[PDB]
Amino acid sequence: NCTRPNNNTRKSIRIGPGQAFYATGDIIGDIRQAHCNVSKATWNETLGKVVKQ
Amino acid sequence: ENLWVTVYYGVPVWKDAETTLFCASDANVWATHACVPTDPNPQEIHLENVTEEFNMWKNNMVEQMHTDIISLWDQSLKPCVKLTPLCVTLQCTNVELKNCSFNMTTELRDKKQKVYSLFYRLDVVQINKEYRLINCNTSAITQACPKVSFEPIPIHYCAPAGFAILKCKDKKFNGTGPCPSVSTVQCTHGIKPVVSTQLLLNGSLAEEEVMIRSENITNNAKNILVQFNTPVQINCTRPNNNTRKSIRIGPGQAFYATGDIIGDIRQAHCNVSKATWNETLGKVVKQLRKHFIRFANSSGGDLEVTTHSFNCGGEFFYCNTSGLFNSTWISNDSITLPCRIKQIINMWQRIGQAMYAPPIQGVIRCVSNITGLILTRDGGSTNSTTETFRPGGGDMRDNWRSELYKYKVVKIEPLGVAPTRCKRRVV
Amino acid sequence: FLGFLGAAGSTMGAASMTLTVQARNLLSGIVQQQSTVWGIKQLQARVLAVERYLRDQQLLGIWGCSGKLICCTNVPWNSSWSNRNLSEIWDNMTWLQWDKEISNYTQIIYGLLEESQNQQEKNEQDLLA
Amino acid sequence: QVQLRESGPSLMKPSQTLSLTCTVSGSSLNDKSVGWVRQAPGKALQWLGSVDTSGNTDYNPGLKSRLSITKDNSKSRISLTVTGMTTEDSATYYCITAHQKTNKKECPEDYTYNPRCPQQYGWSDCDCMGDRFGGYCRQDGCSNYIHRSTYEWYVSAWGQGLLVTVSS
Amino acid sequence: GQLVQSGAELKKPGASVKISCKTSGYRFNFYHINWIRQTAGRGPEWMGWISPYSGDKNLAPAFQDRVIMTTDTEVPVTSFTSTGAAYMEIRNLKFDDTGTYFCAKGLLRDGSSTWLPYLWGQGTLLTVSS
Amino acid sequence: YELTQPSSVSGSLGQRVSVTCSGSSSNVGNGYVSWYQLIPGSAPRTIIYGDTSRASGVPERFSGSRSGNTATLTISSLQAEDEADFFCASPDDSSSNAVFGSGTTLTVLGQP
Ligand SMILES: *[C@@H]1O[C@H](CO)[C@@H](O[C@@H]2O[C@H](CO)[C@@H](O[C@@H]3O[C@H](CO[C@H]4O[C@H](CO[C@H]5O[C@H](CO)[C@@H](O)[C@H](O)[C@@H]5O)[C@@H](O)[C@H](O[C@H]5O[C@H](CO)[C@@H](O)[C@H](O)[C@@H]5O)[C@@H]4O)[C@@H](O)[C@H](O[C@H]4O[C@H](CO)[C@@H](O)[C@H](O)[C@@H]4O)[C@@H]3O)[C@H](O)[C@H]2NC(C)=O)[C@H](O)[C@H]1NC(C)=O
Ligand SMILES: *[C@@H]1O[C@H](CO)[C@@H](O[C@@H]2O[C@H](CO)[C@@H](O[C@@H]3O[C@H](CO[C@H]4O[C@H](CO)[C@@H](O)[C@H](O)[C@@H]4O)[C@@H](O)[C@H](O[C@H]4O[C@H](CO)[C@@H](O)[C@H](O)[C@@H]4O)[C@@H]3O)[C@H](O)[C@H]2NC(C)=O)[C@H](O)[C@H]1NC(C)=O
Ligand SMILES: *[C@@H]1O[C@H](CO)[C@@H](O[C@@H]2O[C@H](CO)[C@@H](O[C@@H]3O[C@H](CO[C@H]4O[C@H](CO)[C@@H](O)[C@H](O)[C@@H]4O)[C@@H](O)[C@H](O[C@H]4O[C@H](CO)[C@@H](O)[C@H](O)[C@@H]4O)[C@@H]3O)[C@H](O)[C@H]2NC(C)=O)[C@H](O)[C@H]1NC(C)=O
Ligand SMILES: *[C@@H]1O[C@H](CO)[C@@H](O[C@@H]2O[C@H](CO)[C@@H](O[C@@H]3O[C@H](CO[C@H]4O[C@H](CO)[C@@H](O)[C@H](O)[C@@H]4O)[C@@H](O)[C@H](O[C@H]4O[C@H](CO)[C@@H](O)[C@H](O)[C@@H]4O)[C@@H]3O)[C@H](O)[C@H]2NC(C)=O)[C@H](O)[C@H]1NC(C)=O
Ligand SMILES: *[C@@H]1O[C@H](CO)[C@@H](O[C@@H]2O[C@H](CO)[C@@H](O[C@@H]3O[C@H](CO[C@H]4O[C@H](CO)[C@@H](O)[C@H](O)[C@@H]4O)[C@@H](O)[C@H](O[C@H]4O[C@H](CO)[C@@H](O)[C@H](O)[C@@H]4O)[C@@H]3O)[C@H](O)[C@H]2NC(C)=O)[C@H](O)[C@H]1NC(C)=O
Ligand SMILES: *[C@@H]1O[C@H](CO)[C@@H](O[C@@H]2O[C@H](CO)[C@@H](O[C@@H]3O[C@H](CO[C@H]4O[C@H](CO)[C@@H](O)[C@H](O)[C@@H]4O)[C@@H](O)[C@H](O)[C@@H]3O)[C@H](O)[C@H]2NC(C)=O)[C@H](O)[C@H]1NC(C)=O
Ligand SMILES: *[C@@H]1O[C@H](CO)[C@@H](O[C@@H]2O[C@H](CO)[C@@H](O[C@@H]3O[C@H](CO[C@H]4O[C@H](CO)[C@@H](O)[C@H](O)[C@@H]4O)[C@@H](O)[C@H](O)[C@@H]3O)[C@H](O)[C@H]2NC(C)=O)[C@H](O)[C@H]1NC(C)=O
Ligand SMILES: *[C@@H]1O[C@H](CO)[C@@H](O[C@@H]2O[C@H](CO)[C@@H](O[C@@H]3O[C@H](CO[C@H]4O[C@H](CO)[C@@H](O)[C@H](O)[C@@H]4O)[C@@H](O)[C@H](O)[C@@H]3O)[C@H](O)[C@H]2NC(C)=O)[C@H](O)[C@H]1NC(C)=O
Ligand SMILES: *[C@@H]1O[C@H](CO)[C@@H](O[C@@H]2O[C@H](CO)[C@@H](O[C@@H]3O[C@H](CO)[C@@H](O)[C@H](O)[C@@H]3O)[C@H](O)[C@H]2NC(C)=O)[C@H](O)[C@H]1NC(C)=O
Ligand SMILES: *[C@@H]1O[C@H](CO)[C@@H](O[C@@H]2O[C@H](CO)[C@@H](O[C@@H]3O[C@H](CO)[C@@H](O)[C@H](O)[C@@H]3O)[C@H](O)[C@H]2NC(C)=O)[C@H](O)[C@H]1NC(C)=O
Ligand SMILES: *[C@@H]1O[C@H](CO)[C@@H](O[C@@H]2O[C@H](CO)[C@@H](O[C@@H]3O[C@H](CO)[C@@H](O)[C@H](O)[C@@H]3O)[C@H](O)[C@H]2NC(C)=O)[C@H](O)[C@H]1NC(C)=O
Ligand SMILES: *[C@@H]1O[C@H](CO)[C@@H](O[C@@H]2O[C@H](CO)[C@@H](O)[C@H](O)[C@H]2NC(C)=O)[C@H](O)[C@H]1NC(C)=O
Ligand SMILES: *[C@@H]1O[C@H](CO)[C@@H](O)[C@H](O)[C@H]1NC(C)=O
Repeated sequence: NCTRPNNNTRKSIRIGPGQAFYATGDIIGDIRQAHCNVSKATWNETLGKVVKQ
Repeated sequence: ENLWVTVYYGVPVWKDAETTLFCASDANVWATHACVPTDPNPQEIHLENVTEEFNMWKNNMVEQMHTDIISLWDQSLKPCVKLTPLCVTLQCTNVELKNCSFNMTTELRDKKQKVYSLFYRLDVVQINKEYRLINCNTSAITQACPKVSFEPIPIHYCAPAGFAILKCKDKKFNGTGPCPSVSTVQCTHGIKPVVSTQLLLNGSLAEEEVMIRSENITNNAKNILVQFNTPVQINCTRPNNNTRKSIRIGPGQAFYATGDIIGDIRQAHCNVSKATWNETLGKVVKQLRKHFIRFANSSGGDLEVTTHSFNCGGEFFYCNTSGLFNSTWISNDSITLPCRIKQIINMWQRIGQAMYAPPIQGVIRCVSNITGLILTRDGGSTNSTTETFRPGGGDMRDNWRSELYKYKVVKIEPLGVAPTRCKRRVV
Repeated sequence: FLGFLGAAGSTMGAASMTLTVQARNLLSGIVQQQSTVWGIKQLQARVLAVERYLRDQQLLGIWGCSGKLICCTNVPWNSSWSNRNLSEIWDNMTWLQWDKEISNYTQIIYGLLEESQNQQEKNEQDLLA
Repeated sequence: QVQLRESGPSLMKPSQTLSLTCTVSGSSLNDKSVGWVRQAPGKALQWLGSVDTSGNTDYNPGLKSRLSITKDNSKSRISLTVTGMTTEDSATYYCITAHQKTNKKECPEDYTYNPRCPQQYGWSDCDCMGDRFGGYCRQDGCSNYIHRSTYEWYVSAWGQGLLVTVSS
Repeated sequence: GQLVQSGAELKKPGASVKISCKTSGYRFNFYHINWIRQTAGRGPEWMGWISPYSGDKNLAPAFQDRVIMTTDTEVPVTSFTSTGAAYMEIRNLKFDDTGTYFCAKGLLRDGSSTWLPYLWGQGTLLTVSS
Repeated sequence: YELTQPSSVSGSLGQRVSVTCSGSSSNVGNGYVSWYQLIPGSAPRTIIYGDTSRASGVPERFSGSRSGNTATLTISSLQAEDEADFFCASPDDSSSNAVFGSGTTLTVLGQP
């Protein structure tokens, strides 16, 4: 499971006729970096079968 | 009395099919480049005893033509000069039309120039005097090349080998239904891709009576197509004697500004003979009453769809049709209609980009056959009391249906199996 | 002579005597000067025509009829396909309503044809001493 | 032709938990949901809860905490759990199947959502624009959304019901 | 297909009467429309036929000068069926003309018996009396 | 929440009666009220749904209507078999959350 917890916001700023840049607005919420969890039990079983092969 | 199957190749069997059609021309970037020149003599082969169902509203030739015109429009606009830098802040004064001075990049990157151009009111909007082109905050803009012409020339839609086009030759033929008299052709007649709204221009005329064609008459949401038996004549002129000023805005790039007006301060217009239009309107209300009466204008906000929009000589006209649609019927003196002009148009700015129609030097005047109309009912009131009709030109596909109504695409299935008393020679 | 598809409304026999016009005018060849959207179209259509033609010729050959037009088979006409006698079929219906009436059972007839021809060819292989 | 069969206990002691089952046989659904309604003697019907085909469950907000609904597709049953049974809960409990459908706001046929028209010209009841106007706004093509209720619900089948008495 | 003839008419001798024959369920333009009569005294008698497609008519010599056969143009229904109408007007009625009149659709589009009456209508009873 | 109904109503054979069902915008006002008949003894029978749509087998003399936040069940040509407790109901903000009325009892007088 992979999550980016930061609640970012998109700011559309017009930089010419038609062109529009999507800037990152101020953060809403926590100051946490994205991460991924993997069940240690299942990963230990899988790693065991890996080292067997 | 003993029957065996026997194979027949080349049986007159066809099935309804949608395929990728191709163009044909002979006499203008859109169709003169076209494809393969048409055959010197086309073969229209009448099919005796044959009755085939047509449906102009479920026709794929319409959608094909629509996407083809769109793609051709983009292919012809791509190489031309895009006026992205012309979005400089404009300082404008009165001469409707406004004299606008603005800075512009020269050829050398460091140098700038102050030039002036004439702009119609529709092209510019004010912000806080200072002005900008209306498109600059919605989309980019590109200028149509001056050489390419917007004059519609006939384009023949053709079916590939192994396929065929069926053409209904029934004079009184409704839009959809069984056609008792059918002939087959490889290519349609010369169809001019006239871009128009409300009234139809340069189409083909129905023989005998004028034709009213809808997808559902009683449904207000479905438009109403009208095809004349007699063409009315409409003369459209832009009397202003404009001048073209080529100002260089970079290496190779050149913007075509509108110089000072020469001549009268008159707005473009179109006359239509009142006698002929009264006859045509009478025959129209007679064919309207065959299924059922006043006519009123449509008022819906977008100028390019509320007005008879079209292109003439390279300028895009938008016409007040109020003189034609102020009537009530219970069974030369030519009317004149005012037309405004736009050089910035967005029929697909969101799909792609906008187009700046270059100014046309001198006075403009084109004569057009008005062959058809596009109408719409109001919202259903107290039933059968009174019926009101306002003109619309909501979509361009209805024009293709207006000229593709008689054609239909089929694929040949030349494989027939039938029983005869025949067996092959025994081994 | 009536032209391409001229006998579409005719009786099946009247059209059957002149199937060759429709069969011949099935393949064109419309040169070029495309040297573009139009070019993509013309190239794509080019393929489909001879593609359908070659599919039909493939079917003709895998039925023992690569010589085209008119050929007979060893497959008996199962009455379940259509119950009409010969006069009715050949002098009362056109090919269009015929193919409408038999479209339910066309592929079964095609399979019977291919299998009868394959058995004939196996017999030919057996046919030497 | 839907058949519903209730099963479960007939007698609870005070504060015991009541577990009931409803077995649906001969399903003939169309979306819909299966649930439970109750009626205490001399009192009005009180909707309790339901579960729909997508797995979403819902409960009478005033009683959710004492209620629990599960399903089992293999046995083609659903269950009901009612904690803290008092004399108030002695009642007839009906298993039901109900037609549930949320209708989003939709334009009438041959019309398409076009907010530009009211945004820039200010018209009322013109959220939908006639498709015949190819993305252009015409006042002659205006129309509101399909007039209909936002929410559709009614009981389409009733089970015979099961009586539950709470007594020492 | 169904052939529906007009109902019945009573006419005085010396008068004229016009019987109609409206068709449906088949291509009216393709099959000939025959007119045949039945009286108690002379039995069945073939009167004539007409082609809805070409307008060609063939009248028996006994009715060539007092019977007028006409057809309308077929009204398409789908592609393989249509509705149509044929008329037969018989004049100078006599007592021996009292009987039942039939219109009938032909047998085959081609062959040795194209006009042969195959599909018959319900008949129209004509009474000549004072 | 409970929709407001009168405790009881009654009427004699060969007459018309009506039952009111008062709620709010979030239930009755949504415009999809349903009506249900509970005859003491038999199992409940669905009678009206979607304000006006009659269930299968429900005769015409059972009519459902609605004005705003008040739904109405009209019963004409009263018969002895109509005596029963009648409940209205409606979704409440949710198409799965349902609310019932307090119920109204119909008695029929003047029987043989
Ligand atoms: C489209 O559909 C239509 C309708 O289905 C279809 O027309 C049918 O076509 C089939 C065959 O193609 C026809 O069947 C054949 O009919 C032939 C014509 O019949 C002759 O007899 C008529 C009666 O003649 C008497 O009366 C006249 C006076 O009126 C008198 O002078 C005569 O001496 C005689 O006493 C006659 O009127 C008729 O004339 C018409 O046609 C001729 C051309 O032939 C034309 O010149 C006339 O002006 C008039 O229009 C005609 O002369 C008949 O000959 C034929 O029988 C022979 O051929 C078959 C093989 O086909 C042999 O098996 C047979 O043994 C004979 O040798 C056959 O019966 C049918 O009658 C048509 N009409 C229907 C069905 O209603 C079209 O063909 C279709 N077209 C397409 C392209 O699909
Ligand atoms: C990847 O790994 C990260 C951590 O490394 C996980 O992040 C956690 O996610 C869980 C959700 O499953 C969060 O759990 C929340 O805990 C709240 C507090 O509970 C603490 O306190 C009690 C009592 O002191 C302890 O018993 C308990 O163990 C905890 O220590 C709860 O209040 C939350 O409940 C919510 O739901 C209920 C019911 O709906 C509401 O009534 C509550 O008010 C509340 O809203 C919730 O259970 C936990 O906080 C997260 N940790 C961090 C550090 O963020 C990821 O879940 C995991 N998986 C991914 C990312 O996919
Ligand atoms: C061509 O255009 C006309 C325009 O008038 C259309 O005719 C109308 O079509 C609509 C539906 O498309 C009809 O409205 C519906 O009527 C249903 C009952 O139909 C029968 O009863 C009427 C009246 O007696 C008969 O005329 C008709 O022939 C039928 O026998 C109602 O049940 C409908 O209500 C249900 O659907 C709507 C949504 O559509 C919901 O809002 C309702 O709550 C309910 O669920 C609906 O009212 C209308 O009656 C037609 N007009 C007339 C004058 O009859 C044609 O349909 C159109 N052609 C095609 C092919 O679309
Ligand atoms: C669409 O409708 C507009 C008007 O709504 C038309 O515009 C008119 O066009 C005509 C041309 O056909 C113009 O006519 C010109 O009139 C001049 C003056 O004549 C007036 O005075 C005499 C005497 O007082 C009156 O009898 C007469 O009726 C007029 O009232 C003429 O002098 C012009 O003649 C020219 O040609 C001759 C011979 O070549 C020369 O010798 C002359 O010197 C002169 O150059 C001419 O006939 C009229 O002025 C226009 N009106 C306006 C308001 O501009 C459009 O023609 C019409 N059709 C379109 C646009 O296609
Ligand atoms: C409906 O259909 C009609 C019929 O086709 C169209 O009418 C055509 O309108 C176009 C304008 O868009 C006309 O084209 C222009 O004609 C002008 C007048 O031509 C006169 O002068 C030439 C000189 O060679 C004579 O040969 C001719 O006989 C006339 O006496 C020209 O000045 C224009 O030339 C400019 O454009 C062309 C093409 O881009 C360039 O090659 C030139 O160098 C020059 O810059 C142009 O030719 C056309 O003549 C009209 N046709 C007819 C038959 O009248 C309608 O426009 C159409 N409706 C719509 C809405 O498009
Ligand atoms: C990554 O995210 C996944 C979700 O997208 C995680 O999978 C989920 O893991 C939780 C446990 O952490 C599971 O919850 C379990 O559910 C079972 C069964 O619930 C059903 O039965 C009970 C009665 O026992 C009933 O009350 C419920 O309503 C259900 O009908 C419980 O028995 C367990 O105790 C536990 O609560 C989720 O079910 C599971 N998701 C799915 C779809 O199965 C996954 O663990 C995450 N991985 C990592 C590494 O973070
Ligand atoms: C739109 O513009 C069209 C022109 O492009 C207009 O059509 C023209 O209309 C005028 C009338 O306003 C016609 O002029 C007529 O000509 C006839 C015939 O002239 C010939 O015969 C005379 C002898 O009688 C001879 O002297 C001449 O040299 C000619 O040989 C006259 O009899 C009439 O009185 C009248 O003058 C034009 O002929 C006509 N153009 C064409 C090509 O026919 C059209 O009316 C305009 N429509 C609108 C709504 O403005
Ligand atoms: C950025 O690009 C946008 C494209 O989507 C531009 O939006 C459109 O801009 C035009 C003119 O530039 C507007 O047309 C005007 O609309 C008003 C509306 O009138 C009503 O409102 C006023 C004040 O709100 C009120 O006082 C009146 O009584 C009316 O009730 C008309 O009055 C004008 O005559 C004119 O037609 C479009 O409305 C506008 N559309 C939208 C969706 O915004 C936008 O202008 C561009 N930005 C800038 C700064 O020009
Ligand atoms: C990134 O930097 C920019 C500017 O350096 C930050 O924008 C500034 O945000 C503050 C609020 O934290 C603004 O202050 C408020 O502005 C309003 C404007 O009307 C004023 O009325 C209030 O009284 C208050 O002063 C400030 O205006 C705004 N801009 C500038 C130039 O300072 C932005 O918040 C920074 N992002 C993060 C994530 O820190
Ligand atoms: C649109 O505006 C521009 C400028 O705002 C106008 O251009 C100006 O036109 C006048 C003539 O009306 C010029 O005056 C003359 O200029 C020559 C240049 O050598 C001078 O020698 C004469 O003595 C006389 O002053 C003027 O120079 C010119 N430019 C400017 C900056 O004023 C243009 O005419 C306007 N267009 C319309 C249709 O009014
Ligand atoms: C079709 O006809 C309608 C009328 O049914 C036209 O709308 C009307 O156009 C006239 C222009 O002559 C407007 O009169 C003017 O209105 C302005 C409004 O600011 C006023 O200041 C003027 O003094 C003058 O009275 C009239 O108000 C207007 N009415 C409505 C309801 O729109 C319409 O323009 C015509 N459209 C087409 C495409 O033919
Ligand atoms: C176009 O004309 C055809 C007839 O050629 C119309 O078809 C009829 O439509 C009505 C429906 O109002 C049916 O009851 C008839 O049975 C149809 N006739 C046939 C022969 O199919 C068709 O409705 C017309 N289309 C429009 C939009 O008016
Ligand atoms: C003919 O068709 C019927 C029905 O499709 C089938 O049962 C039978 O096997 C076929 N062959 C025969 C009768 O030889």
